[PDB]
Amino acid sequence: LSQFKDETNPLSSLRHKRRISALGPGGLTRERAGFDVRDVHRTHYGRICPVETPEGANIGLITSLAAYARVDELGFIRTPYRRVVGGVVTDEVVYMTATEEDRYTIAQANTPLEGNRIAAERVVARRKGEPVIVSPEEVEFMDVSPKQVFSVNTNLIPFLEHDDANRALMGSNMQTQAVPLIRAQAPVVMTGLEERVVRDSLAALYAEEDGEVAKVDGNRIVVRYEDGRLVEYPLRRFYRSNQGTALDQRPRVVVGQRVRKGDLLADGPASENGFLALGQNVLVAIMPFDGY
Amino acid sequence: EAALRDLDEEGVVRIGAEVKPGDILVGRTSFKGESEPTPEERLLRSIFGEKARDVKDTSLRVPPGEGGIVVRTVRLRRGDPGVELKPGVREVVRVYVAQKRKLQVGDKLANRHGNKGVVAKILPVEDMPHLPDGTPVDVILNPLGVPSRMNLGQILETHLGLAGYFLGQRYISPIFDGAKEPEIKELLAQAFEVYFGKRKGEGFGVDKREVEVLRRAEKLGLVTPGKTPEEQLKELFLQGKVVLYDGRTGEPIEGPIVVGQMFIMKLYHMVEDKMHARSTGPYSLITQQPLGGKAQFGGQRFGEMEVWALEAYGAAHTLQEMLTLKSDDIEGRNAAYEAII
Amino acid sequence: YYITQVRKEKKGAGLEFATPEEALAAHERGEVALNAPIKVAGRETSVGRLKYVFANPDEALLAVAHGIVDLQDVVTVRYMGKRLETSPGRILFARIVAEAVEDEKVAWELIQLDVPQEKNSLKDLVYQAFLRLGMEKTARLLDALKYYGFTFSTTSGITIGIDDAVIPEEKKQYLEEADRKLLQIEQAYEMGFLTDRERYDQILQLWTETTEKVTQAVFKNFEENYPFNPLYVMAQSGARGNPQQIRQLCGLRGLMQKPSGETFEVPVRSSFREGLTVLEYFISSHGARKGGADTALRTADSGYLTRKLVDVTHEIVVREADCGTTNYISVPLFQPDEVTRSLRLRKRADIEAGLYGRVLAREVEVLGVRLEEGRYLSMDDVHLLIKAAEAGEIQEVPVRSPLTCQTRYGVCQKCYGYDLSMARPVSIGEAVGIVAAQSIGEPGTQLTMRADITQGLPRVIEL
Amino acid sequence: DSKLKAPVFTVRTQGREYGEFVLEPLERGFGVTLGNPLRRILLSSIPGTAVTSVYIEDVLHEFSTIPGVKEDVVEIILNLKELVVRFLNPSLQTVTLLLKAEGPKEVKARDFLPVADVEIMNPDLHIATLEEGGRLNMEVRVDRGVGYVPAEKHGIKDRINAIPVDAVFSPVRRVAFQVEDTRLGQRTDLDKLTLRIWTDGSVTPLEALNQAVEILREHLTYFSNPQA
Amino acid sequence: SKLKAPVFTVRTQGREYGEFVLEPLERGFGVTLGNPLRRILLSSIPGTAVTSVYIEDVLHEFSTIPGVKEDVVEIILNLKELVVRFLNPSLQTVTLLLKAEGPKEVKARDFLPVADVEIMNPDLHIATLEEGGRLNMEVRVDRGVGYVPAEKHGIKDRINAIPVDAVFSPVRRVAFQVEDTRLGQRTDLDKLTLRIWTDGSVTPLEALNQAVEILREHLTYFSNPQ
Amino acid sequence: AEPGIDKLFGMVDSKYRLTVVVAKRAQQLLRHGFKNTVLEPEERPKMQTLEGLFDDPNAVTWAMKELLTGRLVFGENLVPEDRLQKEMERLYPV
Ligand SMILES: [Mg+2]
Ligand SMILES: [Mg+2]
Ligand SMILES: [Mg+2]
Ligand SMILES: [Zn+2]
Repeated sequence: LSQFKDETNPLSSLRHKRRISALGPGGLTRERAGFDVRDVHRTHYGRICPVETPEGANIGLITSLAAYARVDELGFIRTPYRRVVGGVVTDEVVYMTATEEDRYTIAQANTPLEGNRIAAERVVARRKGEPVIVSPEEVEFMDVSPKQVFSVNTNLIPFLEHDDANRALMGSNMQTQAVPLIRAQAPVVMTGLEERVVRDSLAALYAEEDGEVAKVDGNRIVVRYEDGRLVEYPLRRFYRSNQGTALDQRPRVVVGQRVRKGDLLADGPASENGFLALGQNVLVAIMPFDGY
Repeated sequence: EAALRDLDEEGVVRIGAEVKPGDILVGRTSFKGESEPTPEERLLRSIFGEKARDVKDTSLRVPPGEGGIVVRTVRLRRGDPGVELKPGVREVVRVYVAQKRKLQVGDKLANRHGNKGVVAKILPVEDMPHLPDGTPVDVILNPLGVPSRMNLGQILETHLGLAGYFLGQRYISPIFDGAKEPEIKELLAQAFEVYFGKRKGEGFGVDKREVEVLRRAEKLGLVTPGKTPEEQLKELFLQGKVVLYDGRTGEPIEGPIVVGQMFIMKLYHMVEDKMHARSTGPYSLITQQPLGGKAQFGGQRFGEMEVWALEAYGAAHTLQEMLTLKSDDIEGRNAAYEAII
Repeated sequence: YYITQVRKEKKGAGLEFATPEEALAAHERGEVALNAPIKVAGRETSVGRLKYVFANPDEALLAVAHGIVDLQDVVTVRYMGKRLETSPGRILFARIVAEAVEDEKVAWELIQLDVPQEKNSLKDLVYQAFLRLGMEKTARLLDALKYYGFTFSTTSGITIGIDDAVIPEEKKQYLEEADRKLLQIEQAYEMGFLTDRERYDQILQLWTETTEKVTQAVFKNFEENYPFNPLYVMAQSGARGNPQQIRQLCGLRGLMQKPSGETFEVPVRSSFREGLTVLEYFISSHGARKGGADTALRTADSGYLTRKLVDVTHEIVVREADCGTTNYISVPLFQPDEVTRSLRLRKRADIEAGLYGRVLAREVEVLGVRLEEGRYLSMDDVHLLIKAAEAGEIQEVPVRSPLTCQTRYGVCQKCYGYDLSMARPVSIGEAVGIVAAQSIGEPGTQLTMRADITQGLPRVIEL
Repeated sequence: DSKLKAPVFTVRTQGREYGEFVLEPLERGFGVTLGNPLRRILLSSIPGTAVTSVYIEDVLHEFSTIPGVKEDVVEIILNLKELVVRFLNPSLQTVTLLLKAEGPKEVKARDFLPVADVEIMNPDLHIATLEEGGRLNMEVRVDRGVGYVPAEKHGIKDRINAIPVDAVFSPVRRVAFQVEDTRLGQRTDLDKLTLRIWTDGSVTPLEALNQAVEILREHLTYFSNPQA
Repeated sequence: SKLKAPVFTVRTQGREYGEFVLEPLERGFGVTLGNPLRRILLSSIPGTAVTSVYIEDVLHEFSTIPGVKEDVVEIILNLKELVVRFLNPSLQTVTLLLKAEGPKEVKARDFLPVADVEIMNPDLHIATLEEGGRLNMEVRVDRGVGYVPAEKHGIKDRINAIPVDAVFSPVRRVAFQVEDTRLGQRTDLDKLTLRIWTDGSVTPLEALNQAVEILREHLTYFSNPQ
Repeated sequence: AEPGIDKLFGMVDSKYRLTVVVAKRAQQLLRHGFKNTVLEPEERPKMQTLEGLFDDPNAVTWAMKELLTGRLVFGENLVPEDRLQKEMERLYPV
């Protein structure tokens, strides 16, 4: 379970820390594992991503945690839900385990609402994992968002609902293998998680509080905070990762610029103004060309 | 002196020097030890009057297929604070070499929807298909990869990319709750008014080649008959298709082509890290067979299923060569090399 | 395929005239299209057949360069002394084969002019050229086909757009019909007319029939309205795709299975063009994981089977010309039909797999043709035997087989028969044992790497 | 008659970077016959100038940073590839530009020292940002040539610590041509050709068109001597 | 380091076929030269063709004549393969006369001779007659370029005349090929091969020379602005 | 495809016999420096070099072209093995 760190790009290291393995001491064996342990259970909904897995001898044995899921003190994965009382959806959010979830009727997040009240007369819901059609008065809980069903890598694929599951497995896995580029740019069409991935990877540099930038350089940045202390941030330049890719930080501010709390100071690898940038945007024609 | 040009006085390569395969990174001598010079080498050294030395070359050189620019050198010595060297080790030297890699034939590209492939052809700008305004495309993708894989997300991404190319804007569409075709088609209507409205102001009408393509478009049921050429061109635009010219001939493609903007990533697997070859090299201790692996300069494995293929062909002499002359027949492999030279 | 397919117009499509000049007058008035099927006096023709008459292929292709006609338009051409009614594209295809083989008379007999060139027709062309010309001329023909196929696919204009996945109008009506019948079933169950299992089985049957209706509606819509649709053309020509995958793109996804093997009562009613819901996507993921696990956990069994076959047949070699035996086997041409309790003729492919390239043990007299003993059976001979069986003249064929061969440590040339990779008698010294093991093992491993997990490979391993 | 009269040539220009050229009337099919070869020649075979090597004081290679400078050497070289230099002397083949700046300032292409028969077409191009206490002393070499030559091919180094730079010599930026449906008398199938050329300003569109026509003319003389 | 001037070789066999090779060339110049020449060769080379035919007792093109195997359609098709060369540059249009009695096999040599008119293929088969068969035919030959359908020109010299498609172009077919070649350390060079088919009125080498001159003349139009 | 491969396969009863005949003939040509060839001076295979057109060094190519002419005799138990080599050396010193 102690593994050489994967840091081809900032997203590669974020995924490696969220992986769940059934192997190791006290676990299963790759050769003696049956079909039951490698299958998608109905209780994986909102807790384990159903698509992100390696095809081959490790299929169904190494998985990923869902985006909104969290592990409790006893070690059980929980997912959030919205309380529904009297046909109106509230802002109270409850985290619950799989055994507690089986006692309620939980509606889908795409249920039409007029403000906070359910408008549709027929509601699609789940009862112990099975899809049913119920009236609004029988609904007790609601999904927070469609994003809680999938992991971070799968949440970065736009128009996912139009893609086959087998091909979507390749799309999310291959984003780990993208290399940083000297002119990397953010995609034209995004899903909305690009900013948070960069922020939570600790690869870029942000302002601790409001202040003014005093010194800007390719090696250091000095910021004068409002309370008066001087903080100097050394920048990592031309550093070699475990995979051999070069990791560098480029400053994004000028001398005298005023910055608020949380403002970007320097871009990390594979980032563009705080947005994840794993490639280029190019003009594409879909047509055969002379057998090439 | 040519081989020692880039080394400093301490025997290490200077920072900023360009290194190629066979170049020396750091020089090192070893004591040769005791041995009986062959009788032939005895006469050879006596004729030239050259007294032998007690040391030999054991320096570190660039492996084949590598090289670049020296950027850093690290030196650790015994007794330094925090340096815990193994017993018997005096010092250790580390050298860092950096290279800038451009795209080439054999590199792997992919998008977020699972479409992947290698680069097989790089074309000059005048050979690529271009828009009527003269703008060439960058990447050409085969439509045969879509129907069997059932990944239609790349098609919708291309359509939204085309509208944003002319409107100069980006979009955020959350999964399962985002942009739909009625919303995409209304953005394409605004993009057409700047893609085609600009042409009218400059004083240009409809191309002769565009008229020919529109004539076939209604035969395929793509446009409504009886409309003006401008209206029919707008109908094709709302489907994500434009008239495309061939750079080699100047004639249009006989059918409208889907053109748009897509996000493509460059993958870690590169051909420059995978190509390897070997004629002769290191051998194993017990079996006396060639080692394996590019890092060890090893040979390729001829397994059981490969032997079955030669047997089915009836190539008896080809099979016997790989079993003996090229793997572990020591007398045969020494004689084979001397015969060829 | 693109240049060999002809256009079909529907503007006129039925108008009748009296003289060809009358039909041509209406064409210039915009009433009838060039390829619209019309009747002049008694015969059905088109304007293009009468308006454009070409003396030779050079004139027809020259007019295409000047833009008067397209490759897909049907016209009249004079070629090899015949006043054919074909498109310039099909005339162009005939010239490709003639120049590749450098013989106009033989190449004319090798091709099928009046059909578009699909995967099946191109495979027959290659096999016939091998029989008549040899390896050297067949290799040259293969390169010529590759060169022109790549050239024409670039300039034709094949592309994929979101609107190319055409939704049939009948899908909305079919789904509403299913809902009315579904509600009828539930009412009957509530009144005690049927049990739980009976209700569950009826629901599955209703959705199975509805899915097949949608598949027919998808392809019927393409044929009548969009014959040149990129998805339709790819499946019809055999380039890419099958009807099952086309339905998921344009119709509905269909029923899905639980991890336990049971099927969900509610199917996925949306296609990939419309987009799935979160609940539908999760339900469909159970079967995707199951297919991936079967691929990974069953490639070793297929590979293990191949190794067993090699170790049991590795010593079988063609060691002599003839063993001198008089034993043989009889290959049946008819099989019992247990469902109807009668004898019916076998499939043509099954008969070919047991008779092609085999030495006749005894003399056979069929349809006035004498097949002597010791004659290798070509593909034409097999076809003649099938025709004779359809006339009730023969029921079985005596042939020499390795089962009855008397050669020690192998087989003889006369008992083995043909070298299937060369369409000629097998040469002495070939390791036919290794070839047999590789031939059996290859399809099993390839299929499981892409049914075969059912009583397929497990059934074969048991046998 | 069947032999059409000589077409009239019309030129419309916008400064030194854009131009339009019209040739009408033409016989049917000659718009593509003439327009396409000119576009292919214009986009590939027009000589120009480019930066081929740069030397910066106290810098050993391009994978380093300069104290007091916001940008690193890689970003500086990218900015230098957008520099446009015009040679006023046809016999001139190579020139060297010198820059010496001290912070705090934002250096532009106009901070280069003047050289005779050399003109900078984009003086407002941004090169680097200097912080207080920063210095920038560098020498840039500009050559003349054709096509696209990678730095790995020429490998030009004026001294020990010079850094070779990939060269894009083409001054032409974009070429497009239009074919319209014109008529003359009773003939309605005639062609009208319009050529649109975009350049960087060192070479005007009219000059580039003349050079492309001459290149095509000299190639047609190669069909003269049969060597059977 | 500009490229050396290429070598132009010719392989001409007979009077109707020829191959021409030009190498070495800069990258992409094979397409640059090959495409314009093919377009000019197929549409701009001057030639002669039959534009109208008059046949006695024939009302329409789709009828048949008693006493001859070939119908009106087949006779018209045979006329479109006739090759005629005008010796006099001033001469523009001629009319040929044909009168035959059965059961002879009518050939192209049976036409009455005309001053400054030469028949290139006198062995061409026109029609086959039987006992009691008559064939009184008049054809009109014009000058032009390219290919013109009958419905376009609509030329009739008299009542009941049948216009026929005019195949003016002497060139039958053009096909060019571009191959990758090398010269020392340069590996991106081009080699161009040009193949031309002609009806025999003009040599394939003559057609190539005319096509080059036509393109050269058009390049001089970019001379006097406004 | 090899030139004349269809005709070469029709000269032998077994396809593996053709390979043996070609391989042994190629060894004979290399042993005697192509001085024992049955080809005419205008029939010798050639390769294009920068200096000029020279003889083909590939002996397998020579052997295949010699077999198509029909001036070679092949079979089993033709001549004693020792008598063959000694006679060839005396006729073609090398
Ligand atoms: Mg793997
Ligand atoms: Mg007609
Ligand atoms: Mg420039
Ligand atoms: Zn036998």
